[PDB]
Order: sequence, then C-alpha cells, then structure tokens
Amino acid sequence: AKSAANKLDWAKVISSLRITGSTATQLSSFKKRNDEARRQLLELQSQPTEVDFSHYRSVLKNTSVIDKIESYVKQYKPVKIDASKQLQVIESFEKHAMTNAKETESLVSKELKDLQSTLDNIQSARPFDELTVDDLTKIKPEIDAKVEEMVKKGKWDVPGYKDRFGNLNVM
Amino acid sequence: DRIDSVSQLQNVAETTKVLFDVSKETVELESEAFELKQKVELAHEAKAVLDS
Amino acid sequence: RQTGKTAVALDTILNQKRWNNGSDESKKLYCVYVAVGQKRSTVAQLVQTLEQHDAMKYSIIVAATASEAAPLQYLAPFTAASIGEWFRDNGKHALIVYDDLSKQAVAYRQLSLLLRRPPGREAYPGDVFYLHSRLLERAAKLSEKEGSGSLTALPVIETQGGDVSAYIPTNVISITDGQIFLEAELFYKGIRPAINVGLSVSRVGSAAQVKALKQVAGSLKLFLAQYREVAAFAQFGSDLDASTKQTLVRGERLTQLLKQNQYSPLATEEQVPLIYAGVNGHLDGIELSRIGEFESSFLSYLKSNHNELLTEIREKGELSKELLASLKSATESFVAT
Amino acid sequence: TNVISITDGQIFLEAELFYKGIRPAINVGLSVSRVGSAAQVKALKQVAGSLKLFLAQYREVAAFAQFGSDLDASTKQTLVRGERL
Amino acid sequence: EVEMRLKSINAIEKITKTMKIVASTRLSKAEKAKISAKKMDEAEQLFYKNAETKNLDKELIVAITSDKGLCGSIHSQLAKAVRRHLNDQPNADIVTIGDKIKMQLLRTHPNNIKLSINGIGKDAPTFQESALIADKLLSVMKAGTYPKISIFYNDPVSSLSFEPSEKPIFNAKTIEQSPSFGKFEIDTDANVPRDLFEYTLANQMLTAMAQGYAAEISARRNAMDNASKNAGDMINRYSILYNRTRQAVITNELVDIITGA
Ligand SMILES: Nc1ncnc2c1ncn2[C@@H]1O[C@H](COP(=O)(O)OP(=O)(O)O)[C@@H](O)[C@H]1O
Ligand SMILES: [Mg+2]
Repeated sequence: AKSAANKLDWAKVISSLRITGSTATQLSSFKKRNDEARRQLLELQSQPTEVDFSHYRSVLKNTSVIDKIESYVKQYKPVKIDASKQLQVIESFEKHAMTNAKETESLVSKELKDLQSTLDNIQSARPFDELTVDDLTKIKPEIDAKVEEMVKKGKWDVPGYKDRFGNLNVM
Repeated sequence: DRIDSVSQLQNVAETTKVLFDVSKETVELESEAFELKQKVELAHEAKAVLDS
Repeated sequence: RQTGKTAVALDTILNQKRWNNGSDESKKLYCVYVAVGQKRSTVAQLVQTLEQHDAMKYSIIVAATASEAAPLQYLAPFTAASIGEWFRDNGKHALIVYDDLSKQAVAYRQLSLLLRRPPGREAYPGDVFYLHSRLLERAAKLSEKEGSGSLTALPVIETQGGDVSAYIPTNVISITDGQIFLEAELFYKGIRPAINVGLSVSRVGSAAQVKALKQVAGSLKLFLAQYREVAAFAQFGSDLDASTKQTLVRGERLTQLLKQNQYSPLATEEQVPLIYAGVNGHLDGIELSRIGEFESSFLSYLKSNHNELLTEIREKGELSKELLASLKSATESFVAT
Repeated sequence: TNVISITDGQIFLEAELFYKGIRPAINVGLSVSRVGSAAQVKALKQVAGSLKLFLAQYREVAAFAQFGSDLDASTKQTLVRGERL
Repeated sequence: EVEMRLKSINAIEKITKTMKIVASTRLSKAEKAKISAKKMDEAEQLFYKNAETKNLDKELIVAITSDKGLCGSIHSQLAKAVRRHLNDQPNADIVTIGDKIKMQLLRTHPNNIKLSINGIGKDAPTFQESALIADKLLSVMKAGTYPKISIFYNDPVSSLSFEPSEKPIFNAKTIEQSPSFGKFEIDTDANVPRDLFEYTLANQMLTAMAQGYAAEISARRNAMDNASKNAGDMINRYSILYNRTRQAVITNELVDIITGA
C-alpha cells in the first residue's frame, strides 16, 4: 500500500506545473517521509518484548530478578488504547476537499470548453478585411462610451492610436 | 497559452485528493508508531538489565 | 598513523556482519583481528566497539599488546594466520587484518639484535622480508579440491611521513596484492577515508567483485588518476582545462563522491547508483559542494521509492540490461533534484 | 635535539641572512627564551613587547615581497616597519 | 634531485628574475608613452564631457591586446570581459588584435569574429601602425554604421590591480547632432562630424592599445614576480630537502662503518 502512495506522491512532486510556491505541503511530505523512516527503524530494530528465557535464563544462576522483569513485561504489553481517532478534523478537511475539488474540476472543464470554442470561432470564420464597423459596435458598446469620454474631455490624441498602425503623414 | 496553462487540473485532481488523504492519515496514525516505539524501548530496557 | 587504516579495517569487519549473520557458510566471513603493537586501552575500545555492533560473535582478537614482550608481538600475527588457515582449510571464509605489522617487524628486530643474528639492511635483519612472505602468502583462496576456502588478508603498515619508499614499505608493497594509500594530508583536508586513488592499486580490477560495481567502475581508477594528472596540468597553465574539461569535472565529482563516515557500513546495493552517476557523466551539473547532499538524497530515493532495482541488484549481485536501464531511469529522473 | 631539550630555549642562527646582509642573523620565530623576560632589564622588556609582534607580522607577510604596493596599506606599513626594525 | 635543483636555480629563477627586470625596463618606456598619449586622451575626454556627445540607439567589438602569451591573469581577465560582453550582445563583428586574445576569441565566438591582426605586440606601441589599423577597420568593417563601438583594454591602478576599462566611441551620427553640440562652433562645409568621428576612433584606439600594452607588461611583471616567488620557495624547501638527503648519506655511511667495521 505504501509503494503506490510513494509513487503517486513523487510523481506529483516531479510533475508540479501550477502546484508551485508552496510552504506547508512539503512540510507534510517530510512529515510522512520521517514517519515512514521511523516505521522502518521500528521494524528493523524490533526488540523482544517477552524475555528469551529459553536461552537467556540458563546464563544467569543467581538471578533473583528474572521473575520480576518477566512479570513487569507481562503487565506492560497493554500500554494503553491506540488512538485511531483520525475522524474529527481530518474527515471534515477531506469532505471540503472533494466538494470544492469537484467544483474546481467543473469550472476548469467549462473554461477549457469556452477557450476551445473561442479558438474555433476565431480561426474558422469571421474574416477581418470585410468586417464592418457596425458589427463591432453591436458586438461591444464600450467603444461608444470611450468615444463619449474622449470627446467630452476633448482629447483626440490619446496615447496608443497609430503607433501599431499606419499614420501615413504625407504632408 | 491560456489553454495549455489551464489544461492541467483534469487528471491531477484525483491524485491531489489521494495524496492529501494518504499523507494526512499516515501523519495522524503515528499513534501506532509511538506505541511500537515505547514497547521497543521498554523491551530494550529489559534486555539491558538482563545483560547487566 | 591515525589515517584510517584501523578505521577501514573495522568498517570491513562490521560490514561482514550482514553476511555472517545468515546461514550460507559459503558467504560468511569469520573475521580475525591482529592487534599487534596496540595499546591495551585501544584494543579494549576496539573490542567494545565490536560487541556494540554485535561483531564480536564472529571476530577473533588474537593479539599481543605493547605490554608483553617482543616475541609475543612477533608470534601473534603468525598464530592469527594459523587460525585463518584453520578457517580456510575447513572450507570456511575468514578475513584477517594484520593491524600495523611495523611493530611485528621491529619486535623481530629486537629478537635478532640480542639473538646474535646480524642485521641485513638499514639495521633490519634480512629475514624480515622472508617472514612477511611466509605470513602473508599463507593468506590465499583455496581451490574446490581443497575446500574452496578463503583467507582474505588486510595488512596494515604505519609509515613515517608518507614515505612509501622506505624499506619496510617496499617489502610489504611487494609482498601484497595491491595497496590502499591513506595519506595524512587527505585526512587533514576533510576526507575521512583519506584514500589516494592514484597509487592505490589491486590485482582484482573489475574482478572478484559483486559484478554490479565491476561493470560500472571496472576502469574508473585509471580515469581518476588521469583526472588528477590533468588537474595538476590544469593548474600548470591556463588552457582548455578546469571546468571546461568534462574529464576534470567527472573526476572531481567522483573523488568527492568517494567518502565515508566511520562506523557506517554501507551495503553493496546502495553503492552502484552513486558510482554510475559519477562514471556516466550525470554529475556535470550537481556541483562539488552539493555532491555530499546528493549522495544522501539519491540513497534515500532508492531506499524509499525505487527499492525495486536496488533489491534486484542486491539479490542478483549483478546489473543486467534491465537493471542498467532501470538505474539509468532513476539517475536521470533524480538528476533534476 | 638533545641540546635544545637540555637548554632552556635556543637562539637559532642561519647562514642565509648571513649571506643576504643581516650578519647578526637572529630569527625570532625559532628563537625563544623561557626565562628571558624574567631576567631582562626592565626598559627593554617593556619596550621590546611591541617589537615581537611587529617583526612577526613582517615575517609572516614577507612571502609577497614585490606585491605590497597594491595588496594592502596595512601590509605595506607592516613591511616598512619590519625592514626598518 | 641535483638536476632538478639546477633547473630550479639557474633555469627558472635567475633568468625569470632578469626577464622580470627587462619587463620593468619595457614598463618604464611604455609608461612614458602611455602618459604622453594619455595627455591627449584626457584632453579628448574632458572635451567630450564638456560637449555631451552621447549616442542614442549593428554593433562593433574591438579586442585590443598585445602579443604576450597569457602573462598570468590579464589575458584571462580580458577573455572573461569579452565573454560577458558577448553574452550581453552576440551580434557584433569582433576585431581581434594580438595572438592570445585572437585564439581566445576563436575558442569563444568563432562566428562573430571576422578580422584578426598579428605582429603588433612586438614592442612598444607606434602611432603609424595604430592609425593604419584604424583606417583598415573603418574601411573594411565600416565602423560608422555601428552607433556604438567597444574597445577592450586593461587598466592598472598603480602597479598590480587591473580592470577592463572601456571607453565609448562616438560616431558621426552622434556628432552631427548631440545634446550640447551647439557650444562648440563647427563648419558644415568642413565635414567636421565625420572628421571628429575618425579622429576619436584613431586617438582612443591608439591610447587604448598603448594602455593595454602597459597593463599587459605590468601583469607580466606581476606574473613573473609570482613565478620568482614560487621558484624561491620551491628552492628553499628543496634545498632543505637536499641538505636532509646529503646528511642522510652521512648517516648511512656512519651506520655501515660502525656495522661493517
Ligand atoms: N568518519 C571517520 N572515519 C575515520 N576515522 C575517523 C572518522 N571520524 C573520526 N575519526 C578518527 O580517526 C581515527 C582513526 O585512527 P586509526 O586509523 O585507528 O589510527 P591508526 O592508523 O594508528 O590505527 C579514530 O581515532 C577516530 O577518532
Ligand atoms: Mg590503530
């Protein structure tokens, strides 16, 4: 189970395109990494809870303590009840996670469809040489408002008029 | 450019969800690691008094 | 002295635990230490460190400290050799480290001075070369007829001022199958292994190896020596050299790669990817100062999310076309980090 | 080595300053008096304290002889004081 | 080590000392020439700051160096300076004067370079050769087309430290018009824009090459002084080693006489 999780986590880390500029998810990444390191250390360094009296008791002759330690470990194995209660704030965080994640998936999907339609009707039709000004006026009326505002203010040479076009100042 | 910048949050959302839940559960299940670690320490102490 | 000879010996002894802790007697290496001319406090600390890592179960510490007389020092390595042949003649494999044979040689000097044997050369009796010969040539790999036993030897000599041209050096470098140079300047520089690649030779180049490391770096020592020569040549005159030389960059990155901390035995599986990245020119854009962090990051990468090819190399003891391709995949996936 | 061990400090002499022109070729760096301070006339003892640091600094910064013109003003002053002394 | 000691004492120490000495003798003459030309250079620069002729808004790179073979660090410094300038703009016709700078330009940007001149750093600068080089550069390369011309030449502060000082070159376009060209009376029929452009192209380049020669030989003196110091300390340590070895011969003869006899 850990193998697939590590695969997906590392793939996400190396495939970050709009998932940069982070401050805490990498912190959780190192938290998980050191948690797994502690797991591995505990498995490789598993000391023997019960006393190995089969081969160790014969070593001691005047023990006077092996029974005491045996009883102490016998009464210590149930240290306490495991928490296993990651279902009060983690669950709420996750619920919000999938909810607004589906919301974002829907919005990015419809944005992609809108952009595709924009490209399609930009490049497939609408020639510009035969385009009429009335079509531009009916498509968008803010140009009319711009004309009102620079006529009333009386500035007919607002910067950015013919720099990219032809002035053709013959005289 | 807008298209190929936007077109990333389609197959990565599920990966984000699964990584988030897996990382959070692994972080918050450290109680098992703590219990195993304290049991290991006490077993090591018992073995230590044994060789002492 | 104090360059890491005893250090590398004890690291080898500790690393042999991973193979002598199993059941296959054909791979177990029952070590035997020869702490001749070693103070009793030092050998006590050494045995303490051995049993701290559970290495005393397979290591014999037959030795003669500085407290006892010279004949004890003279004979202790020979009796260690006897134990080594007993392990070897029984089909088992034993590693013997003749730690600092110099005190053995000078103990023989002390015997011969008042035993009425005239010294041969440089106040040394002539028979020092012969005694080194009989003692170290007993160390050998037996054939299948004799039981296929091995008696791997790790002789150690304490030279003065790095003078490998002195008498006792000359004899022992001519008595052995290659050497491992540990100059004091490299130890003082910061390289804890402090091993000079240029002069440290052996007779098992790309042989008697795992196979995974032998294919990656079967001739890397010559390349590193040429890197050192060109780097000396590079400082001699300003030409198409220094960072503009791919050979120089690869050599410096590999030399910085070859480092180790004491009491840290590293298995063979977590050694191929680093050398492969070094040899294959994958460390051009990693910088010398960052190679130390790159080693740990790359090892963690393998041991966390690329254990497939690592365990395949460990179990196979060789990197095949599939394993070479997987290691290449890992190395140029992790080169960006 | 036996002689320096028995003697309570030595005053090294070298023929190389003897040849360059410093015939009283007494070098402070290797010369030392372990009881010289306790058995020195007080005036020189109090004034020679500044001499030691000056000539030691001059001798350590003496490696770059024809370089102190643009190396550092402090190094140039140290060289000047050292050769004057 | 007898042959090594001999080649250290009489083959890399004393002749390097006398070659540093001849470098200093050349340094005196080149300093005299450098100050002589820097007189008119100071005149021209003060006139240009009096009459601002800055050029606004096709580039030229001129690599000016002597024939010395990388005397320590001056040639490497000039190479790194021209490398940085090429990184700023790699679309200029680089003209290289010398040999070491020529091969440095060849190994850095072989495509950009289109003219090389040899046999220049033979001795102290001469005005005729510099003026002829300027004429050739303005003819075959037509420096007037490029609004900006860059000349690379090192400058020693007093003796040791050097910098890659660059002086802007004013073309006829920025002389016929300038923010303060009206201060100085000019004759339109005399074609003084182009005349002053060629005059500054000649004077600035000539004094730049003279100063580059002076800095090159100063760095040569510094590098040979460093080599002399290396020879001196190598000779000191190897003479200590020689004394140790020759005394070890005495120890060996002592031991074999008291053992054999
Ligand atoms: N990472 C390291 N690798 C090797 N030696 C180390 C390291 N860190 C510290 N040391 C020191 O280097 C010393 C090695 O000395 P050693 O080689 O045993 O002397 P000798 O060569 O006389 O046997 C040790 O005493 C140890 O304290
Ligand atoms: Mg030791």
